[PDB]
Amino acid sequence: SIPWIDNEFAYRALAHLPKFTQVNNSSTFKLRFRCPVCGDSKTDQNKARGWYYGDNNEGNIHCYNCNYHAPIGIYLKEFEPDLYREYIFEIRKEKKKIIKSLPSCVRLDKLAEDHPIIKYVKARCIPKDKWKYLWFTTEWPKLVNSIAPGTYKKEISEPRLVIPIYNANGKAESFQGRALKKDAPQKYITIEAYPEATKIYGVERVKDGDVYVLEGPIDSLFIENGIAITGGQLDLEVVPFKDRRVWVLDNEPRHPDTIKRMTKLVDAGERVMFWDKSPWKSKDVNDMIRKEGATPEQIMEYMKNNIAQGLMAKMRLSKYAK
Amino acid sequence: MVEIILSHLIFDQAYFSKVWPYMDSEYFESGPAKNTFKLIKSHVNEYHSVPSINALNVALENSSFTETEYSGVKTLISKLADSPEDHSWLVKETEKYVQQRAMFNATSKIIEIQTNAELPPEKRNKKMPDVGAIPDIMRQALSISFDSYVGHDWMDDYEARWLSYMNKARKVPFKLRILNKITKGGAETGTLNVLMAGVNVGKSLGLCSLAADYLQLGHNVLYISMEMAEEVCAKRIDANMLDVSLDDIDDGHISYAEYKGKMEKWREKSTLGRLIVKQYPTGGADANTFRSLLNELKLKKNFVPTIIIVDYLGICKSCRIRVYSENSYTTVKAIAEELRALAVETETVLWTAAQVGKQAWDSSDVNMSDIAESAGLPATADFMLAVIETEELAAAEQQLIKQIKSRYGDKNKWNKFLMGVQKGNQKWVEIE
Amino acid sequence: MVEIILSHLIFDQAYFSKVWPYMDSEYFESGPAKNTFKLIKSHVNEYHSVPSINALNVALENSSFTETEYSGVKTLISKLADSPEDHSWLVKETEKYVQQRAMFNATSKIIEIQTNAELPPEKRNKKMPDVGAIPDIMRQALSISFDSYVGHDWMDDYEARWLSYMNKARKVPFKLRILNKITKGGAETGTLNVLMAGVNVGKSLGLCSLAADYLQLGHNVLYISMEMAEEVCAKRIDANMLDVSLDDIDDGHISYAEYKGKMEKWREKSTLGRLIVKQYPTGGADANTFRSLLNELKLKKNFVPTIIIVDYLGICKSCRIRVYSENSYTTVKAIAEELRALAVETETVLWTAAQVGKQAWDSSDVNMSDIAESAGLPATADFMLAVIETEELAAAEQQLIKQIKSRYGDKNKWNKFLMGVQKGNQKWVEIE
Amino acid sequence: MVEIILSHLIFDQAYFSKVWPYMDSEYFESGPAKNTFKLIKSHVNEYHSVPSINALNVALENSSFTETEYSGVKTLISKLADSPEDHSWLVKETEKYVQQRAMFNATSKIIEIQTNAELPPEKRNKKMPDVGAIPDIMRQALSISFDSYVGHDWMDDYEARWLSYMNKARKVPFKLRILNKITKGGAETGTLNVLMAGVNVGKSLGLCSLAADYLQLGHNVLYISMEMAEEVCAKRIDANMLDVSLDDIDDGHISYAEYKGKMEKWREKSTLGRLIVKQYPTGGADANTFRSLLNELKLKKNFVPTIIIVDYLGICKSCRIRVYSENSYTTVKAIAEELRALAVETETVLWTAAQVGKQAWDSSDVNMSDIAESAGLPATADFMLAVIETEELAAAEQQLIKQIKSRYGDKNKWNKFLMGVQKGNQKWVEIE
Amino acid sequence: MVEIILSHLIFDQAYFSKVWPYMDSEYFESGPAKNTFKLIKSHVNEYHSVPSINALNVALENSSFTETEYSGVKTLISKLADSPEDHSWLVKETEKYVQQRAMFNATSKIIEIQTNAEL
Amino acid sequence: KQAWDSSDVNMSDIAESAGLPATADFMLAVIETEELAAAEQQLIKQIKSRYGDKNKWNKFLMGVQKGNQKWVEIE
Amino acid sequence: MVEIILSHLIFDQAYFSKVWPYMDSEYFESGPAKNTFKLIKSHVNEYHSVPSINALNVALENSSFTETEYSGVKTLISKLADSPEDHSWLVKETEKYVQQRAMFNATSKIIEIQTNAEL
DNA sequence: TTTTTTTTTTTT
DNA sequence: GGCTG
Ligand SMILES: Nc1ncnc2c1ncn2[C@@H]1O[C@H](COP(=O)(O)OP(=O)(O)OP(O)(O)=S)[C@@H](O)[C@H]1O
Ligand SMILES: Nc1ncnc2c1ncn2[C@@H]1O[C@H](COP(=O)(O)OP(=O)(O)OP(O)(O)=S)[C@@H](O)[C@H]1O
Ligand SMILES: [Mg+2]
Ligand SMILES: [Mg+2]
Ligand SMILES: [Zn+2]
Repeated sequence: SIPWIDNEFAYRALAHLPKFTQVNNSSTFKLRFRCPVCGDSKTDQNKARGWYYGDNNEGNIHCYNCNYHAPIGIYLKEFEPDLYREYIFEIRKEKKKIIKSLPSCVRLDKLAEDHPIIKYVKARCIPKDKWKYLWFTTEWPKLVNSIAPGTYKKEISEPRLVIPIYNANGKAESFQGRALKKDAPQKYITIEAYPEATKIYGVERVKDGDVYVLEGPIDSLFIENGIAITGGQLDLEVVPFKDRRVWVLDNEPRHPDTIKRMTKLVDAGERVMFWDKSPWKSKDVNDMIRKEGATPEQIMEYMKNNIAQGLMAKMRLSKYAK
Repeated sequence: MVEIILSHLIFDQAYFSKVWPYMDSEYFESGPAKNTFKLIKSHVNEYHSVPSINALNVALENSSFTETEYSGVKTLISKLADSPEDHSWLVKETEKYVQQRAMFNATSKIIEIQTNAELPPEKRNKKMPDVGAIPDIMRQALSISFDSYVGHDWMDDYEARWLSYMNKARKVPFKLRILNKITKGGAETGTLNVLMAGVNVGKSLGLCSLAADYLQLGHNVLYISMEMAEEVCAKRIDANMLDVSLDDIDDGHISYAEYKGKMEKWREKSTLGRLIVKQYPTGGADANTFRSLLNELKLKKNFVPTIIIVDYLGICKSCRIRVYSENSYTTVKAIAEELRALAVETETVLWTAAQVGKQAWDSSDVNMSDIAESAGLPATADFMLAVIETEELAAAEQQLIKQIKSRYGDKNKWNKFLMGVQKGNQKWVEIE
Repeated sequence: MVEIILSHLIFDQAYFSKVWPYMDSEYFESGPAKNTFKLIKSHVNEYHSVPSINALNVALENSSFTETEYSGVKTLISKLADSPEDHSWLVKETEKYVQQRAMFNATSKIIEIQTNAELPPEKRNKKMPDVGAIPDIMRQALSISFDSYVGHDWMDDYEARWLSYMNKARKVPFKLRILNKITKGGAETGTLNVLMAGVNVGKSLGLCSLAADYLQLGHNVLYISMEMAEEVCAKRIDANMLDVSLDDIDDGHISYAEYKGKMEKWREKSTLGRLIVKQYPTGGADANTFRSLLNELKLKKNFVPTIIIVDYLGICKSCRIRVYSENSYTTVKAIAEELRALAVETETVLWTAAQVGKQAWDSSDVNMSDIAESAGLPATADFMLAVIETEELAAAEQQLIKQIKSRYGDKNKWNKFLMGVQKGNQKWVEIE
Repeated sequence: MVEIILSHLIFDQAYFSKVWPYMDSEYFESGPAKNTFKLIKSHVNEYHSVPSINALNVALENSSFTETEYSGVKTLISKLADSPEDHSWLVKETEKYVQQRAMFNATSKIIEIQTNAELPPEKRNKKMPDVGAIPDIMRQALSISFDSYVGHDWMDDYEARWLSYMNKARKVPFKLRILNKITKGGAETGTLNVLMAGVNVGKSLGLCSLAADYLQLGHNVLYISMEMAEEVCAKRIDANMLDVSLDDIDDGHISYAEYKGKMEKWREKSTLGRLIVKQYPTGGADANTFRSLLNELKLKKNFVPTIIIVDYLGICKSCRIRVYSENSYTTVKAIAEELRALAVETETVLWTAAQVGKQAWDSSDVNMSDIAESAGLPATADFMLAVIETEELAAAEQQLIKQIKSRYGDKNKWNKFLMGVQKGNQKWVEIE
Repeated sequence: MVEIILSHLIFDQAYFSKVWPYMDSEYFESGPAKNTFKLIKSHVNEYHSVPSINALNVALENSSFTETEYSGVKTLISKLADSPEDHSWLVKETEKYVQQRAMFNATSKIIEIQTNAEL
Repeated sequence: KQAWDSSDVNMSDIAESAGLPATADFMLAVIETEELAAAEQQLIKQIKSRYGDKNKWNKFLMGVQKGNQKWVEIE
Repeated sequence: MVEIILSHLIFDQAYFSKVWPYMDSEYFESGPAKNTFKLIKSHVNEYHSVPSINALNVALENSSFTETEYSGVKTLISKLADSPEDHSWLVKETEKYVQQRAMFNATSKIIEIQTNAEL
């Protein structure tokens, strides 16, 4: 198919749609908009469940409200035949910033031992030394607007735990804020100094031997050579130590997305971790530590004797499925 | 002028009586117009009357439409009004609009077809017509008109019937008088003639005999052989015309001197045409390839045929359907339609030879329920004959013709007659 | 829809007299519509007549309603429509509305019954029906139909049935006295009637004679031909109607002047019908293609026939069998059933012809046992007339008509009769 | 691929001699490609030869272009090399490119015609054709195949045809005088020959007899077994060649001395060929496997077989159709077509067996209709003989061979002849 | 060593004669290598000859896969180049590679069958 | 069904497929009539004999004993 | 269901008679389950009778492992109870468990063989 | 929509 | 703030 011309035609046709958004990352062409087929959610007028994907082999539209999915050509012919004919004829026609200041931030290692967040991190059972990499803020929106103005409409006083993300050079080019309260718009609000900032945590702290890729940076704290891809799309290329890295996901065997990711990793022949014999059964490492009492050295012992790759990984995954 | 068309469908009766049977949902844009026409058509199908504005507003409320579609339909219904105009400009304007919409739809369909064809196999859409089907679609769109003839109306179409009585179509005579008797003077120009027969019973023998007979009458004959080499067909023709058996030619009984003398004696005769034999691989030729062959024959040899002969219909390519897409019946019917269209376009008598089913083999009588590949061939054909040399006709050096479908005359007059097939000379002689 | 229902209750008579007995207060709403209908019902009860707008407003003024109810009723009364919608659509739509509202009310009632059932027995309403009454309640919701006509009810439709026997509502005369005598007034609508032809008996002569006779009596005739073209069948029709011999047309004895004069003389007569001749290939017309042809003729030609004449039953194709045979019993039985179903569903007299058994061919007498179609045609045919042509009858220009199956009347009343067949004009004349 | 087309136009005479006849400026582009082709066409018109790079550059200097077009043409001309690609792929690819560009141009032309038609008559251009020219425009763009050969002429090529009559290199003798007599010189290369009979009648016996007869004539024979093992069939070939028995081999009546003496005596003969026996599991081979087997045989040993014997076509597996995708009439015919294509590609005589349905397993005669698998096999076949054995025949050890489909010669000259089949020796013996 | 195998399938008639009968599409990769081999196999089935670089580029342009796949195939084709080699080392190495890929596919299918039957 | 209670059974009497005789090395037909049953014998006919010539010794009478489920020869 | 299997090996008798011959130390685990089964098998080999819980504690005391796993083993033998389950279900579930573990071990073994062949 | 095996049934 | 096939 012809992705670029389809993307252009979809852009022309859907420029006028409600909630139209040009959600285009560095490698994908997605358009977010309110689904004209169903008007998206009747209750929520700000929902834009109409999505066009040009990254797909053929730019395809799908609504998450009316569950209407089709190619761009089908929608164009069934809704705008006028430009559809011109498009179908065209078918054969073609034929960096570094964060330097920490306003309203007090590092946990230098924070007072009586601070409530210190007590919470004790409930989180984080190693004391790791506190020299985490700050606490009472003015997270204020701090972000001080560093990146216009981010927050109001600089409300919100206490969060700020983990700066240091590049291999050790330069904080981003930061993730964890809301202390159980209720929040997002558990981990991550803001980067520049769009090309590193999405991998602990890169500056990588040592010799195998490197363990985890989910949460706090989880990586308990682990030597623990790096954390800070959200985003899992891309092998952006990940260093492509020779020696070790994949460690959450212990959620019945969860479908986790096993999908693990299948993706193993099909790339990677070296992954398996929990099919873990004495603890919590979802993640920190949960095993705080609940099952799991201690980090036992965890490392288990993991160094549970890494599998290739056919070994595949067969050990089959059993771990369910 | 969709709004005017809908308004005068709702508010006018003579306009509705004149234009409704020809309107279709595909003639309207996918916005409010198509949905409003859907409501009107559903109401007419359910109650056999033209709906009012209240009926449609009731039908709109009792419909599964989105908010945008509902708003568009309601706005379009509100905008409808009975503008007084003349019932001679409305009909012609509606006809023009319908023709334009049909042409637009045909253009979109062919543009899509071309896009589908260039796709690699195992990804391209199936059941979608190939590139060779493009002109036929464009022939259908131009035929849209608000005038329709369904059957012959007595007392309403009687001038044409009198013309048919008094006038007779031109006929290309045969050389066998029996065929002229059963066809009232021969075969017409734009026709598809088929000589069905069993396997190895004389399909090519009869076609080569016809080719020789037409060549002796001064016609330009094109023999498209899809199964045999050019030299083999030309040797059959030589045996027919030089009165030498195929055994004599193969064994070398005749010398080059006698062969050259006979060929030059035939050349010196003024009442001789030109026969050109073209061989194509099995499944490698279609109607478009035949048209290219005709174009190159006219341009490079100054040759315009009249008696185009295809050795076997079942081997040729569909030209409208992709290979191995539909069943044998549909593909063979499409081939027959394409060949008849080619014959009509080129004004050439087209002769072919299909194969009967296994049941008809060694059967003393055959009928229309014996065609192997497709029973739709008689419908497309204009004259169809059969060969019944089963068990004892071969010993008597004879044959039999059933006359399965004869559009030139009446099949039940000389339905079965005996033909003296001579296989050494590859010819038909008459028993008279 | 409620606005339309109330408006046409106020401003109509037939609609009121048709839908008032099936109209209840609970069918409308719990707001302005219910109050307006209560006013209408109160007025019709106190004064047995449909109220007017002024009377309705006076009643609303002298009524116990709050401010919001007063405003709603006033607005609804001011929003009445006197538009004259078609009666059939109005009745059907109000029936659907009533049925939907009744179903909704019954479902709500059974849900409330179930909810009350799951309550402390000491604490429940006594008036609420028990759970066992649920299946009956829904039945009362399903027993709502403005008009109940399921079949023919003996002792409840005897007055309408008598009007059928006196008015001969089903009979279609023949224009031949003998055929009317043995059919008690002609053939009936929704019937299949066939002619059995023995030796020297064409099947299309009798069919063309019947078609001409029906045409002279004012009936719309649809002649579907299989083995012949439209022009040939219409030429047989012309021979019978214009009194010109069939061979005279081909020879040219009759000139254009006489032909046109006779045709215009026939056109002047107001007792003449329309004849539509449609041709189909042999075996290419099942009794589902005929339905499409009828739909096209009704939509485009406005031609709704009362007589349908198929040239030959054997040549037709069984839609149910799909596979086709030249002379197979299973196909003939299916073809007859399909054609009779078409006749019943179209309320038309359907005519066809078949060949008698070989033994029937040799014997002047033809027995139902002596029929090519055994237990297949004398089972699906209301009338089966047999035609016998021997040497002595042919020398006297006659054919012996024998009655082999007569659903209409007694078969043995007048079984044998001599018919004056003219093979040149394709006509049947009576014999004194 | 315009660069490739231009490079092989300039730098290849064979390519120029087959594509230049069909090439236009509209086919290439609107930019540098069209200008380069225009320069080439101008140079070839002014001087009847293919230009060189230096001459093309000099002409470009002489010709006048704007700056952009001049730069584009210079850049394109710089990019021309010999690059000796395959001729067949090159001509096929340029034909595809020409066809797709012609289709694009035709679609644009008809779109322009439609756009001009909608314009008012005053504004519209008179040069553009009417809409009625849309179909043929799309048809002339579907008849642009690359084919300059028109075919035989029968009067301008009778000398070449007579010379072709003397080319008997296709014939392969049979070593049996009766088979040569009925085939007019034996079987021909690239033909599908079939030997059909019932179960346990001697089909593989006849195949092994033919293999031995061809081996004794010096041919290379490739026997492909589908049921039996390699050593079992080689035992039958040994029984035919050494001429002792089948049971005596297994009963020890032949000592190793006599066995060796005979094999070495046959080795000393210079008239002996090479025989390779290959076995395949049932339903696991076709021409695709056979072509790879042929390539491996040619690479490993100096063995190019002239005769290819397939144990049974039915046991074989079709290339495109899966194991049970479609019914027997299709996949069997597909396998037959693939085998004939393989034979005509390798120019080898292909022999195979066929099964007969149960209706003729105990009959004194077998017809062509008695083919157990698809009836398309007796359509792709060329010399389908038949083996019939009865009790009287088995008493005399004389199988009857009936000529079922004879494409080489007259099927009815010697229709039935007796053979002298010796079952112990697996040999066919002629009867005099 | 997929690049070497493809390069000597293109630029070596002796190598193609022995390895081709056995080469299959499931022995290379799920990305550029499989697509390039599919192009080569289609060309061989259509013309019974080994395609050249120009033929591969032409077939690549007349292909329907996405931008990533197109770029990968283009890079792989541009990297194909004949090298001074010896028939034996190549045939043995190709046999080892084909056997290893066959074993890998077999064990993957075995794992798939085991994890499918346990449903 | 047509071969049941018949004095002779042919190869064409195979029930479920005509391909079974084609894909079978050896087949033997067991035939029993009332006379044969009274003689405690069965006629075995060689229908498809791939190990030898079927014309020779085509039909011989085995001495089936139904009580002992045993075949015995008559030689 | 290793806990159920061990508990019904120690306590149940007919289940022990039917299932013991088809028991191997490779079917259970590489942790506390394997150690417990090894202790039970050693005891049944020494004394041709099923051991008791006190006997298991004595065997743990005299025959010791590294404390890291030894704690896990001693906390593994604290849950084995009588739990009179039905015989047919217990046998069927034990058979399914041992079959699954045998398939897993065979797949791991063939993967290791393939890995060794590559070396 | 045809094609081929096998069976079962029925009609002539 | 993402999430489809
Ligand atoms: N060389 C020949 N010499 C004499 N008679 C021949 C020769 N070739 C064919 N015939 C006869 O001609 C008859 C008809 O052959 P064809 O013309 O090929 O009929 P056909 O229907 O075309 O056969 P097909 O195409 O294989 S179904 C055969 O049955 C033979 O008897
Ligand atoms: N070992 C043998 N000794 C003697 N005669 C044999 C032997 N094997 C077969 N025959 C004879 O060969 C005749 C037919 O041979 P076949 O080749 O088996 O026939 P065919 O079954 O058509 O070929 P197939 O099925 O591909 S093996 C049988 O009727 C036997 O008389
Ligand atoms: Mg032929
Ligand atoms: Mg056999
Ligand atoms: Zn939606």
